[PDB]
Amino acid sequence: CTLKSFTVEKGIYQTSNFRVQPTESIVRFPNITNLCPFGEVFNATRFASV
Amino acid sequence: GAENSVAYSNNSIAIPTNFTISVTTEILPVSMTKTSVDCTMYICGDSTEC
Ligand SMILES: *[C@@H]1O[C@H](CO)[C@@H](O[C@@H]2O[C@H](CO)[C@@H](O)[C@H](O)[C@H]2NC(C)=O)[C@H](O)[C@H]1NC(C)=O
Ligand SMILES: *[C@@H]1O[C@H](CO)[C@@H](O)[C@H](O)[C@H]1NC(C)=O
Repeated sequence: CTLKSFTVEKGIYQTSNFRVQPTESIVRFPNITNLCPFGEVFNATRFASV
Repeated sequence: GAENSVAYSNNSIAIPTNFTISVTTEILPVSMTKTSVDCTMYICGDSTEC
């Protein structure tokens, strides 16, 4: 397929790279659980001027 | 270099009377390191999209 022919003659060819597939993907984060100051920013009316 | 003139004449010959057998090294490269790089992993890196 890579040599692009149906008859390969004698010799050592190179096909591709190989690698070990990823197994058991892991995700990590900090432990704190405190919703950030969302309401203090939007649910207010006295927004300053530009 | 050490500037000097030869005692040339039309009836004079200078003949050696001794010899020194010397040994001289000489160094030549013959080969480079057989390197090889891979398209699909260098350019992209374990990524189907790229
Ligand atoms: C030609 O040159 C050689 C160079 O070695 C001379 O040999 C030396 O001779 C002296 C005295 O004759 C010795 O003390 C050295 O030990 C010799 N060298 C070696 C390496 O053995 C030789 O004598 C010269 N030719 C003539 C006719 O004098
Ligand atoms: C802001 O107030 C509205 C009132 O309807 C509420 O629906 C919304 O969840 C509030 N959001 C925040 C971040 O306080």
